[PDB]
Amino acid sequence: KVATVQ
Amino acid sequence: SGFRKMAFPSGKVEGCMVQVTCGTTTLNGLWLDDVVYCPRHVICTSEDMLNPNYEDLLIRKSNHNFLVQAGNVQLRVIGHSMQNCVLKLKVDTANPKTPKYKFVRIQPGQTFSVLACYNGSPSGVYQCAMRPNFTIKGSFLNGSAGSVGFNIDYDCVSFCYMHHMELPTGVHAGTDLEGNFYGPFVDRQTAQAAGTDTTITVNVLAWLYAAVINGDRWFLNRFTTTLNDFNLVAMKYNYEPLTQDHVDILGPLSAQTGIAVLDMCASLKELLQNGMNGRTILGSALLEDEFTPFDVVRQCSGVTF
Amino acid sequence: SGFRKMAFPSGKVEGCMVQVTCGTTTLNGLWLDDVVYCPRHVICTSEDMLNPNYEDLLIRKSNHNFLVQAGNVQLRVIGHSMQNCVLKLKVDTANPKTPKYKFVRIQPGQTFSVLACYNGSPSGVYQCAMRPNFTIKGSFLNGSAGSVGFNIDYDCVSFCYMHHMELPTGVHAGTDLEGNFYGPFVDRQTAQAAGTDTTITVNVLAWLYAAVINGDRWFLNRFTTTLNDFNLVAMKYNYEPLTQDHVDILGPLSAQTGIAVLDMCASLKELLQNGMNGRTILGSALLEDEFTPFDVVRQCSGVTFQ
Repeated sequence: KVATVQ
Repeated sequence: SGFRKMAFPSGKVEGCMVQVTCGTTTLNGLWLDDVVYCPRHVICTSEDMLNPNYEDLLIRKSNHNFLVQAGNVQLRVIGHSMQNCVLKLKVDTANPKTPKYKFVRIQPGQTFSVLACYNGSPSGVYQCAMRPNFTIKGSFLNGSAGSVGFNIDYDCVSFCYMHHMELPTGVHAGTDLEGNFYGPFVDRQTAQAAGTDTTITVNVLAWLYAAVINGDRWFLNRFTTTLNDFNLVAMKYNYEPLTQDHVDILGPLSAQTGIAVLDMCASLKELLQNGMNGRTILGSALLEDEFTPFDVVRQCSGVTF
Repeated sequence: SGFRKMAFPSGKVEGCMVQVTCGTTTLNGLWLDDVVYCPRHVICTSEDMLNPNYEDLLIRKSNHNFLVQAGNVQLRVIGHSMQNCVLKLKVDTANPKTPKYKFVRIQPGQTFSVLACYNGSPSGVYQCAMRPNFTIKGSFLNGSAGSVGFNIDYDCVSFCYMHHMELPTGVHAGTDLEGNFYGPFVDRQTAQAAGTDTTITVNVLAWLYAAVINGDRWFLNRFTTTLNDFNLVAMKYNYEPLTQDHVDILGPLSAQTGIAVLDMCASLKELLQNGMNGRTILGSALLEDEFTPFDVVRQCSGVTFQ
């Protein structure tokens, strides 16, 4: 799973 | 009496929260004097996140491409630059509600208040801690980027964190207000991983002093210990190495309660081995470590702002 | 993602906090329009507190006896009167920072945010729940009386709690903003004590749903039960009884997670009878009961497939 810029 | 995870009053920060829009992407900005600080991935889209070239993406943007709204009042952007991972939008109006403010970069183990905002509207405030791996166990949904973390001293707000991302493990990463990430993370939607996380030993000790101060005392013993005989167990349970600096910072609490640091240390050692065996401390069966020594003094002495 | 005890932003309330001093006693007051609200025992001396006669004590006070301060600026008191255990001091200036507000009386289990204050200035803000025994497990020191609890819906503040006193066990008691205490307590120095406290069942259930949404699901069992059955069980464990309104309020979380309200009730059973076995849930070794369902829905924004 990848990071999520919020 | 009583001890709660207490956040700072957020009134001074609420008056700085604005909205920053760029095409289809909205997030939060911080309006101090005539500059609005915000994460730079507002210039990104939902397809420009794998490996975004921020330098190039910004080139294609002008002042008018940045929609900055304080409430329903649009702020005229007269300038824009990029400093590390943050964006500085120069506006034509200085924020009338600008408080006394500084920018600081906190160290792992220190705490701060998060004002969680969406669409530039504050929605909640809670206390967090810069974990040793440079992440934070926060509560953030999409649109929360640009939310800031902060401490207060007298009337000066110290901004220390701006929110950018959520890592794959559900934890969160961000920058100081200069745009330098805490920890080795980057604002791209890749597989990045946080290191191993230890417990903030000096903070747990302060937490015990707050327990004693409040009448929780089943855990104190008569045995005392050495610093190194203690760290041997600390490094055994993924606990930060306690330094003399830490013992010194705990001086004012030892003096107030009378318990030497090393005695409370020994009390922790047996709690670490034998455990709590049913009983709670300040309403918790776990050893809380998100309270600094100053966090305890502020709450227990009624420091105001 | 992530789940945290969260207070409402206190800015709207900070602009209403003031300081009220009567003789040697100082506490906090709430400045709404041209009225300051504060606990009435500000007019009491330590001797008076043994058996206070507030009507008599108040009639003996003049407007001049009440020093009301917004920071360092003094507010001229032009009238005073009493409404149950709260004093209402009319001043010559309306509060320009008055928000849209209402006074609500909240019910056990419901949560609110407390802005702890001293001398009219704020110290911190935290999240509380009215306990079933009509106490709150707050963080209050001498001078904190007059601090308020609140909720913010829209841009309207729902003032529900004003602080008064601390019970001998370290918990706290107070009134709604019309001066009526929560619980059996009175504002006099008497042997008073809170009843045996029950656990807010509907909140623990919401907390369990929250745990599911965030990944933690080990505790999920493969059983169901009836409402009357579970209620009898929660009674042996000093858990509050679950009403049908509780199951309706948990509906959204049930549909989101796909786990029925009565299936979770059965999971909650296994936990009460066999315990946790050294296992944590959302980073806690105890069933948290001060998260309402509405709180969970605000921090977990999941999709309901139909």
